[PDB]
Amino acid sequence: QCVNLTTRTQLPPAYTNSFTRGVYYPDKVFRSSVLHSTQDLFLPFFSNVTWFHAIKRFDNPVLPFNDGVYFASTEKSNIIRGWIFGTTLDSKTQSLLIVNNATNVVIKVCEFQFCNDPFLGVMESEFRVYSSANNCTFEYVSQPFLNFKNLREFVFKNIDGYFKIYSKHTPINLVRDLPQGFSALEPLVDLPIGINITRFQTLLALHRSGWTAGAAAYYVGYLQPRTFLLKYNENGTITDAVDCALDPLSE
Amino acid sequence: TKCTLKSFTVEKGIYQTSNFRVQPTESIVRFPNITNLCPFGEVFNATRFASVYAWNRKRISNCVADYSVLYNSASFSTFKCYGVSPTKLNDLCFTNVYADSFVIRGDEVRQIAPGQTGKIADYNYKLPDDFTGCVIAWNSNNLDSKVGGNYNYLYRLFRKSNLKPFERDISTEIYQAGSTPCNGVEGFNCYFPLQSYGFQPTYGVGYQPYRVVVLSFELLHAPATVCGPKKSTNLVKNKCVNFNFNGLTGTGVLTESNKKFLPFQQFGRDIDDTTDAVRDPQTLEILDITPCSFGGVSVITPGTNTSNQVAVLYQGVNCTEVNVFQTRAGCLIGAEHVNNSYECDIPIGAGICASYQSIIA
Amino acid sequence: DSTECSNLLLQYGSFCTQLNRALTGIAVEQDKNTQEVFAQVKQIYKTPPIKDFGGFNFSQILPDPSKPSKRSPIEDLLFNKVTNGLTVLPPLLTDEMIAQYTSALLAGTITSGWTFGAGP
Amino acid sequence: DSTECSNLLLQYGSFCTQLNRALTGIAVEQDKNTQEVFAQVKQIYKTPP
Amino acid sequence: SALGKLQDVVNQNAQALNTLVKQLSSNFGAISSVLNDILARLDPPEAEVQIDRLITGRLQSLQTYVTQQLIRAAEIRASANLAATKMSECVLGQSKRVD
Amino acid sequence: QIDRLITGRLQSLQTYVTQQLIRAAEIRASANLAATKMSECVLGQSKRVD
Ligand SMILES: *[C@@H]1O[C@H](CO)[C@@H](O[C@@H]2O[C@H](CO)[C@@H](O)[C@H](O)[C@H]2NC(C)=O)[C@H](O)[C@H]1NC(C)=O
Ligand SMILES: *[C@@H]1O[C@H](CO)[C@@H](O[C@@H]2O[C@H](CO)[C@@H](O)[C@H](O)[C@H]2NC(C)=O)[C@H](O)[C@H]1NC(C)=O
Ligand SMILES: *[C@@H]1O[C@H](CO)[C@@H](O)[C@H](O)[C@H]1NC(C)=O
Ligand SMILES: *[C@@H]1O[C@H](CO)[C@@H](O)[C@H](O)[C@H]1NC(C)=O
Ligand SMILES: *[C@@H]1O[C@H](CO)[C@@H](O)[C@H](O)[C@H]1NC(C)=O
Ligand SMILES: *[C@@H]1O[C@H](CO)[C@@H](O)[C@H](O)[C@H]1NC(C)=O
Ligand SMILES: *[C@@H]1O[C@H](CO)[C@@H](O)[C@H](O)[C@H]1NC(C)=O
Ligand SMILES: *[C@@H]1O[C@H](CO)[C@@H](O)[C@H](O)[C@H]1NC(C)=O
Ligand SMILES: *[C@@H]1O[C@H](CO)[C@@H](O)[C@H](O)[C@H]1NC(C)=O
Repeated sequence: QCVNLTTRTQLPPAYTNSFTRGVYYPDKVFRSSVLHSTQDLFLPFFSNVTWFHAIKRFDNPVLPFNDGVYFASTEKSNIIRGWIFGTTLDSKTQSLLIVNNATNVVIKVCEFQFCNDPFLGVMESEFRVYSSANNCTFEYVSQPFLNFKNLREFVFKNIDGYFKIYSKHTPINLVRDLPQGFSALEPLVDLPIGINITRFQTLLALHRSGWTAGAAAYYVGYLQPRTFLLKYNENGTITDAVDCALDPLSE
Repeated sequence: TKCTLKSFTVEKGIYQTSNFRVQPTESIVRFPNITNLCPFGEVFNATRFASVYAWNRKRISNCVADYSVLYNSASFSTFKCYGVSPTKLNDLCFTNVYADSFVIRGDEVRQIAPGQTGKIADYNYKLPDDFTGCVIAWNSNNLDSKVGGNYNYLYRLFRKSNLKPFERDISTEIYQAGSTPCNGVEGFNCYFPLQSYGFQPTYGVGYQPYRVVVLSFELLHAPATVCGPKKSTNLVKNKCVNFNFNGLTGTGVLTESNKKFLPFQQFGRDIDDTTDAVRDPQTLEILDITPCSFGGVSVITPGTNTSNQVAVLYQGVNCTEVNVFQTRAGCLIGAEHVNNSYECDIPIGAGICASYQSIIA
Repeated sequence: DSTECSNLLLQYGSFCTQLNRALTGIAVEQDKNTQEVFAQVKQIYKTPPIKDFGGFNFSQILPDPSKPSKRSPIEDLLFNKVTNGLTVLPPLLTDEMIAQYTSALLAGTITSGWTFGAGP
Repeated sequence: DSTECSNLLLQYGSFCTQLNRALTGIAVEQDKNTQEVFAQVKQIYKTPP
Repeated sequence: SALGKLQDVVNQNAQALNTLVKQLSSNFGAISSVLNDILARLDPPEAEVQIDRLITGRLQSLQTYVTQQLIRAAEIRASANLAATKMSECVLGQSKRVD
Repeated sequence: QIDRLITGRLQSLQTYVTQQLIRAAEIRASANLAATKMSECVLGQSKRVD
């Protein structure tokens, strides 16, 4: 079942500063009180990240995946529930679905027929995100990942047929923009998908009383191949990082 | 020392002659806990099987496939593997497993093979010549035969052309054997291609129903996730063993560690990116990897003109891991430690010197 | 620990022997350097118990009896301010003996002038 | 300027960093040598007219 | 920066040792930097070639380390000879040599 | 082909750097001698013969 949303208000996308966000652990290796230089797909410091709103604004477009995706979420009341991954987003090719419903998180790699406007609805009794599921190659059910009160950082990577999902939960009290600080993203789950992904789309949840969009805001950043100098403390968490290509001082 | 110096007379001094290697004693191969086994219960122990024309294909992914349970069973009459050996199935890993299940006659089991010819191969189920997998068949007269006759199993008897490998034909169109059009009615030269089997429990062994499961193993560029169950050797600590933890291998002494890892971290590295800490996959505990006590072997001797007594210094080796005395330089064997202080004759190190008076340090 | 690698490595001859011999030469050279610099006296001199030197104070350079290492305050400060087949051989002379050699040199140059360097 | 050559060269490790470090050490050593030999006075003396 | 001269020697020796360890993680054109992976993933005719590539790369690294250590040893020996000269002439006697 | 050229050029560059280090050591010794002559012959009168 699909429903066209025709009550949106047209608005240009916003842009903002990445500051020192988007850092994640490159590997599953503990390091103590040491500085490690690594070459990987990292998000550039102080970069231009695209800002999307949900307020009548309901921003669910399809964006190019490129080499990786940094997803930042200033979230309250859990509007954002999942993501859409693929190349053509139809039954011709194979697509990846990430959903967090009221009980658990479901990850599926199948040939899905996506709606033009996919969404959920809130008791949660409205699921309108797909119309078909034909050929499945991978299914995985896991534990649930989840003023704006919550900040959710995610990193999605497609390297050698591995899908890396990195995530971090942060307690913030900032009203509008991204807070300035350091928070290294822990690796959450590696998925054996082995599929091509070039486009993605956020999945939101409707509020029904037509429909109402809950207050949420999210940010999209793009990963570029670069070198970071990571600092590991005595307890083994990354507390600070240096972008080697940002300015001559950090170089 | 004479061998190393290429001389039969050795001048007084200390000569580094060899190296002392602690030899590894055991092999410790710890991989993760054996969980999430593959659904072989729903294929082999199914209450009903499909017909050979409409053979069931089940995709097996994201689990651990234990092939020794199937191989060591005595319930299977045929376990013929083509393109791979059964012994290494429990070790190798594959991206996906295709389990094709059907029922055929006793005499038709031979036709489920690459390069064969028959009704089943040409018209019902065709295997490729370059097939990697195993064909498992067993007698099912107890379940699939009834006294009245079990006509729930169908097979294709006629088709215009032979089937392609891994093709399913479920068409029920009237076969045209003659020039005349069938017109949808079964008359002369026009026969229905699907014919029922008539399994009965009083049949011969060549006509009794046999359940056949064919496993197809393919490797694709996607990450292979159907792996065999890697066995785990019990953990041994405080000894120089060869460790293999989740594919990270090496040689070392595994001792208890006070390092508190974060839950996502598995291995530990120092400044020089060498693994000195590790997390055991079976039990989530942290182990320090101390390198085995390799050291230099030096021979301390006076002149051969004076005496043939020698002492051995193991550099940087504790005396419990090899007239035995412990020095900061290493373990000295063959020299009697004295409390008196003299001038240095043969330098040992860390303030220790050796002399001949027996050999004293 | 790879036996095949060692078998292939034996084809290259005595490269390993040359590297080990060069490192051994460097290691004995360091001890020889320390011996040449610090061990220039064969008598261990000590200062008198009463530090009456005509008004000259040497407390900052003489060994401190309170410290277990028997180092001078300046030497203690200097020591505080300095912060796969690999082995580190210990030096032949320990830090205590090097401090003792410096103490002997200081005692000789304070109590005997330059006479101790040229004779009794 | 070949990027493929640099990608293959990165497989060999930090040889280039070592060689650059050694050359940098020699280059600063030459300036240190000149500084040690000629700059032994901090006052620029001048002869009388 | 009073004690920079000793700290430079300590840093150079430690950095050279660190570089020598980090050269082990380089494959030197082979498929992997681990001998076990090559021995387990390839047959002996090609594993011999890959192991040979690792052997020549590591041997070149070790020769480079030993050569630079020898040069530094020569420099330290010269400095120690100078220090022994200062010990003999400045401490054990009064020197008329200017500066 | 690039592997052969890289190993040859790397060996050449390592040889050049080693020769430069040895020559730099020789020049450093000569410069230390020159500084000693500057201190003892120019800034004072030396009793050392020759
Ligand atoms: C919501 O709008 C989309 C956008 O037009 C509709 O998608 C079209 O569906 C028709 C159906 O035959 C196709 O011919 C068009 O090519 C589609 N266009 C795109 C851009 O996808 C969608 O069908 C609408 N939803 C419903 C339920 O009608
Ligand atoms: C020699 O100098 C030392 C150190 O400068 C003098 O020791 C000081 O004595 C005063 C007087 O009690 C104390 O307040 C200082 O704390 C002492 N300094 C130290 C480092 O202990 C010493 O008195 C001087 N004279 C003699 C004869 O030793
Ligand atoms: C971000 O990009 C937009 C257009 O893509 C541009 O108008 C804006 O100035 C950019 N911001 C920065 C800080 O460069
Ligand atoms: C969430 O989705 C899973 C997968 O289909 C399902 O088992 C579960 O019942 C769903 N929960 C809700 C509340 O819809
Ligand atoms: C994919 O699905 C279509 C229709 O559902 C089917 O005809 C086709 O055979 C399937 N292909 C694979 C590889 O599963
Ligand atoms: C992935 O998809 C993009 C867009 O459809 C295509 O251009 C590219 O060739 C694909 N890559 C692979 C390896 O299939
Ligand atoms: C490590 O954590 C402990 C408590 O878990 C804390 O007291 C300590 O300050 C931390 N150390 C660092 C370097 O952050
Ligand atoms: C299937 O049935 C047999 C016979 O009872 C039993 O031994 C076996 O454990 C069952 N399961 C499998 C996976 O073979
Ligand atoms: C692994 O299984 C053993 C018992 O076989 C159990 O004691 C242990 O807690 C398990 N470990 C994990 C991480 O599941």
